[PDB]
Amino acid sequence: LRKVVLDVELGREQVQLLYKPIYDSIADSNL
Amino acid sequence: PQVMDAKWALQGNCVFLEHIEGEEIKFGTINAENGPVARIQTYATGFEYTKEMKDFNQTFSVEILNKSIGESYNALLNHIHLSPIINFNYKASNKTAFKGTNDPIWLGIWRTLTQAQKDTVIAKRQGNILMASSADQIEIEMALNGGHLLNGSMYPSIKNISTVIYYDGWEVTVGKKTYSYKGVTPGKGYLIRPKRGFKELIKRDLTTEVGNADLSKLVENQIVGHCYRGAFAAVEENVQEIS
Amino acid sequence: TKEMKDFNQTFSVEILNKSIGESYNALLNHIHLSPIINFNYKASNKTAFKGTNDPIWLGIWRTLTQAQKDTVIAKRQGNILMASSADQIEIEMALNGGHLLNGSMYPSIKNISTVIYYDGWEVTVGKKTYSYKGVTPGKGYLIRPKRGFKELIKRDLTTEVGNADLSKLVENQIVGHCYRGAFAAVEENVQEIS
Amino acid sequence: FKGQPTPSTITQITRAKISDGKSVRVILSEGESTKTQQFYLINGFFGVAMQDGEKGDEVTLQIEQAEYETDNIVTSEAFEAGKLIYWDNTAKKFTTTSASNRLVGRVTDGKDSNNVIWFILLPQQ
Amino acid sequence: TRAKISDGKSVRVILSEGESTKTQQFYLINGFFGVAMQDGEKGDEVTLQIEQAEYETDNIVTSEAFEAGKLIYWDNTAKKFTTTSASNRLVGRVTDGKDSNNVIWFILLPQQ
Repeated sequence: LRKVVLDVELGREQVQLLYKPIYDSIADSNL
Repeated sequence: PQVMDAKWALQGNCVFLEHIEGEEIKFGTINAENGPVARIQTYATGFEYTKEMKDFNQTFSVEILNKSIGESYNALLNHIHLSPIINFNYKASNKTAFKGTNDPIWLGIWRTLTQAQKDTVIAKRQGNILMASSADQIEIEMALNGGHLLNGSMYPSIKNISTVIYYDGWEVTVGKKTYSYKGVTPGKGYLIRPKRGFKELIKRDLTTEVGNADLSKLVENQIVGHCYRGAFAAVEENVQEIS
Repeated sequence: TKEMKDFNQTFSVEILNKSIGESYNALLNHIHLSPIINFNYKASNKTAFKGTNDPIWLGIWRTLTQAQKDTVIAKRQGNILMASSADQIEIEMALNGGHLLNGSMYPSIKNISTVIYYDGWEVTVGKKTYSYKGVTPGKGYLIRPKRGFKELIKRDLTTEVGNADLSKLVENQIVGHCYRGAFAAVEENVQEIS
Repeated sequence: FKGQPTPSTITQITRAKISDGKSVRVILSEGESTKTQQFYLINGFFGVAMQDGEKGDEVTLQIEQAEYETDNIVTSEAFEAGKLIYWDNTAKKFTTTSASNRLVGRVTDGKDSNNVIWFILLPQQ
Repeated sequence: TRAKISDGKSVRVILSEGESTKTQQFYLINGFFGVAMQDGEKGDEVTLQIEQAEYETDNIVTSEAFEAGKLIYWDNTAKKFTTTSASNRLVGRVTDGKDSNNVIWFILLPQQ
């Protein structure tokens, strides 16, 4: 018979960059 | 199918370690998780009636039989899709007590509803749908809106509850055997996170087919209903309350 | 390895790249925030919970105001708050003007521009569990954002793959690295409880 | 995944090879110190300390089993090509005498006029 | 013609009548101690790892501390690692000591 999969919601949660409002970014490859 | 199949997926695991000057980096790991399985059952009822009963009886007709079939079908759907929520043995993690201070107004259920929202969020779920009984519809509906000013305290309306559904029991007396679907007990309610862990599985929603007839008796075709459905409930979504 | 590649056809390098990105973002949060979490705050930077007597849980409001008084009297300014996700609902209730209660209306907490809800992050690799301890529930941190916190980005992230001298059974291993550094401080943080 | 909608089950796939193992992190004890590109024996591991460390610091030792140019030998001894090399941890110098010293390598190029030696490093047994 | 035929990172063996190996576990088979890359049954061919690499394992005797640097000996009778230094075979040296979960990182050795 036909095979059907229960399309359930799994997978690890996405992670967000929460630090940005605090730190003052300094970007330079010369450091 | 008669029984569904679990979803599968792979996941990599790694952690970024400090890498001091020229050392060896430690590799990660892969792992797999699988979903659950759900299945769908069959339901059916019907009627038998002689041709003489249909032809001679003025009020009897197939229309009322179809009405009864439809009513019982809707009640069956409510039972299938809400009795897993009610009959579940809720652990102490889900359950939340009444927690009403000394002699409040019965809109002090606002205290219980707010904490049910709080416990849903603290457990990383969230309540959006509330289920209760009609025995406290007026108290609950007054509680969702801000209660009147009490001793100089204007409580706020409860937000993030899209809809509230009241599911009382359904009863029917077929012949001499009565069939009853248990509704929500008065006082107890269920705050639900909807349509993420709850799946409605349908193959044939409903099919009223005329059945075989005994022509030798002049008995009309057996009108019989039939639905091939199923449900997949959960515990991660739901939070019980009291009153 | 080739064996891993050949067991399940669902496997691909894409999930490995996704894991790399996820762990990298978690590491960024860890490096930048865990200095605030793990610092040994002294009595100057610690303010205790002050639930007077059987108060509604939005008595955290008076704790946050006391935290602001500690920063301002110390010539800091806690424009940012950091707390756990567990106490999130009571924080917005406390941040906004709490509802009227016993004929006493408490004004909204204004100067807190935003609040960061940072829970931890745990991953199971092999037989080792690595956990970046997020904000402990109850305890919260108030921060002056930009003055004393400098992020140093030399190389955000670069992933590379090679099989120059690897085993026959090992497919090309994937490696990612990033040059980064963060400067924290005690000039900016006040540690709240509840 | 906390608060997931569904009770999924996670199955681990085992993996033994944590790393290539060509180098090992090690922690300095009280009576130990290192400077870059110098051979040391720290916590039973012998290799080239690629970084400086003084007290309770972390350093990494190259144990690649490659060929290494060392010097820092006991100058009195002769080191012909092929002779085994032993690390005298008390004197912190290489030597061929095998009294109580750790076996660490075999000379590839003999002791020149400036006491320089090339030798293969051995697998840390 | 070349004497070298393979890098020697892995070696094949044939399981005996008293030996059976599952994926990614340590097994001493025909004098070769390594990590089996296949789940093997009696009289079947599997491939071990002799890569001289750092390896993770918790299949240890949990009685004595495996402090870093101590030699690791493989006990074929109990099928466990240990620091006994008895007639058991020598297989590696600890890089990272035992944790609360009893997990060991150690470097394999060249099967001498």
